[PDB]
Amino acid sequence: SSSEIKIVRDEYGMPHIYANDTWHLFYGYGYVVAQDRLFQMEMARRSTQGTVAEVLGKDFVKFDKDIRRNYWPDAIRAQIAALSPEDMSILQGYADGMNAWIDKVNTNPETLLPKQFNTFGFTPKRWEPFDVAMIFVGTMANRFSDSTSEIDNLALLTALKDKYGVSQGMAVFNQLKWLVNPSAPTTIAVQESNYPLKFNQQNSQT
Amino acid sequence: SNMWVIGKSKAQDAKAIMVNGPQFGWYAPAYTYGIGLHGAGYDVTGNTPFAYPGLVFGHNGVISWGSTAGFGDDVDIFAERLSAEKPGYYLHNGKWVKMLSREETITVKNGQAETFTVWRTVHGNILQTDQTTQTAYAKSRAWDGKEVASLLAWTHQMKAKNWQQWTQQAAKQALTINWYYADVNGNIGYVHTGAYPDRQSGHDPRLPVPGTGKWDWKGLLPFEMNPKVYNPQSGYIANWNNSPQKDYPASDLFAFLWGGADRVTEIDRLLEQKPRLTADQAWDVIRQTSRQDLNLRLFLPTLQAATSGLTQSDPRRQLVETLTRWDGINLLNDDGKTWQQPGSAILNVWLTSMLKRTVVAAVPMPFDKWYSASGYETTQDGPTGSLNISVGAKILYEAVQGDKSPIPQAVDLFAGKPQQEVVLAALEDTWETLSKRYGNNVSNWKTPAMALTFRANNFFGVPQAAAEETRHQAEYQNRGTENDMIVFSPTTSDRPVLAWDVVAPGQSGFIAPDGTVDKHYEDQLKMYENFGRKSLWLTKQDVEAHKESQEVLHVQR
Ligand SMILES: O=C(O)Cc1cccs1
Ligand SMILES: [Ca+2]
Repeated sequence: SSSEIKIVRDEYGMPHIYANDTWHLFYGYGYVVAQDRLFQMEMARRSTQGTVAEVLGKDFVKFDKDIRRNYWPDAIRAQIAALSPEDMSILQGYADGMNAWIDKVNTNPETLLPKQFNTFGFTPKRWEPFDVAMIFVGTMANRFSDSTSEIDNLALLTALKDKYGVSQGMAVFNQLKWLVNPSAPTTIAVQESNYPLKFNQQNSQT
Repeated sequence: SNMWVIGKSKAQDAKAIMVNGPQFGWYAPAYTYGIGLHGAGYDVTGNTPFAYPGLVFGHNGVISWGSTAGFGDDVDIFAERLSAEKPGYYLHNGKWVKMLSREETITVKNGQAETFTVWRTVHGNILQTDQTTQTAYAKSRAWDGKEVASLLAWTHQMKAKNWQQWTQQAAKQALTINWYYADVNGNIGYVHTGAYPDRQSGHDPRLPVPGTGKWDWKGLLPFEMNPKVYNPQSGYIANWNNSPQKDYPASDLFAFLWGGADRVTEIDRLLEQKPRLTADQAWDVIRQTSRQDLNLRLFLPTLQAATSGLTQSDPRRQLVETLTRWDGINLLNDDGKTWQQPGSAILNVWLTSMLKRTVVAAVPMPFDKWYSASGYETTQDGPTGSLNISVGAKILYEAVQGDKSPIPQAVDLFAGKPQQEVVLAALEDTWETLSKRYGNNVSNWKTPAMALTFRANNFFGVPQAAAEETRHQAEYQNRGTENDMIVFSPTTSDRPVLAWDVVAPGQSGFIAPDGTVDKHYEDQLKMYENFGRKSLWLTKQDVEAHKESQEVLHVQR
């Protein structure tokens, strides 16, 4: 059967999903996530989109602002609109699976709604592909691949130039925040290869 | 995060072993989610942060994979030229171009709504503007426009069956992330993935560039330039967010450096210590590195040299002899709260004093507070992340290496004094502080251990659980938030692959409305604390053999 999704859980509760096409496979994944981690996923959805203050109030208004200033939603939707049908099926199957369990929860809340929803006073909403994409963007790209302190670097460099004068301020900047250090221990050994690019080290853009 | 991968020439009783300990902080419910997917070309088993569609940690029976954050520099800041008389425009290649803009309203529970605008130029969103200089800063990411494709690359790679298919998906992941490979035949590999900019000559990537047009990136460097190795001559791959390769530049963060002092050398010494390792020996590297002080190795020679001409009754010397008898492994006493040896507390006090005398003194306020931390700073809940060597400690290490360091000492950090005098003065400060609180008998000093907390708030500060769901563990361990090990071609089993993991507190976070907690809500918590692990099943027979329950759905799209 092409319609059937079989979900088997092991002795630690870990789910295994048996399905015949893409959409059904991700639909079962989404569904067990909603069963196991609904409040956590919902709070992560509000955290990655800056919609925390709506359910938790005034202490989260700066947080929500800072999250929305850090991305451009129409760019992510444009990327989802260009996927092929097989790629789109991963994202929509996952959200449809989550939604099937959310509909059952919102229909029988006396036994199915996670306690913390009652504690925090709100209820789960249905997901779309954009929401799934934004969980990865928000917790992976924005947590681990968005780091810069260039503006603060410049303020430091300026302060060192005042203190030690122009050429000397630069050389102390290179002593505290070197560009590369040839003695750093490396995952690839020098016998295998070295990086080929050499960069400017004098703030030559000024 | 750390990862060691052991190939054919170094593995004992197997052809390949991969161990991974991604460090993301410690949370309840669990930061990662375990999931097996069988169908539509997929046959995988593993666990993954926030239940992404692609499994960051796991295997498919033929190959296995894992990640650590790469920390390359893939972000630069463009200083855009504004104009007082015609806002919303910026100068780019000789014309005044209009910015993109969008309005946002923040609804607030029991408050008034707030609306504000977000601004964007060709280089990226505007972080901040300087009205006085009519300058706006735009943060420009190399991966911008590739967020979705990177999620898909991490999904599609789970179907790869060899190196060539796997590196075709690695070429599409655009974030700065180290990726790692192992396979059933004993091959191992590594790729520092991501999109990096092809910058114009003279662009120093640590500071802002003018956004008027001449400094614009040329494009993205090819995948051929990404550091990568396959089947290295050593027989292993180890990383703890250290440099991928000689001469590769790190993130521009002022607190981030790749220098001669680096905590990956602690993993290297253990893998070089033994000609071959078994799976149980590969797993036992977690326990050693979790408890290892990271500054002892670095500064013990400088301490020994300084106090070598001192008499035995000089307390500065006694403090160094205590350190010399120690292997740097911290162990809790039977009270569950103090460490058996005072070495980390001594190194903490000494290093704070040394930085305050050397690096901190050379840098203008208020930038001096960037270099004063010793690396041991925590609160009662314990560290929120991994321990590392502090930036000030890495800079101090180059200065105590003398002309042995490749970094030119533009300022002398010891300000004209012999190194030994500054080392002994800090050791005088350490004895004064410590002996006052504990007394003069070093042997009964019971110093406070760090503890570990599984927080109910997620990494952003936002609640994902009620405050009472916080879990506490007496021993702080400098280890992955989850650990997982995959062993290929075990001589000790008829299965081609064996894999294990641990996902604490457990698979489920569910609590019914009457307060009844799921059965799998905290059944991995004691396993985490004792360095235990659980089997990860792949094949249908194993899955059926361990089934607890079954649910079948019939659905039409
Ligand atoms: O190493 C890190 O900081 C966190 C990450 C582990 C794996 C991908 S990002
Ligand atoms: Ca940069």
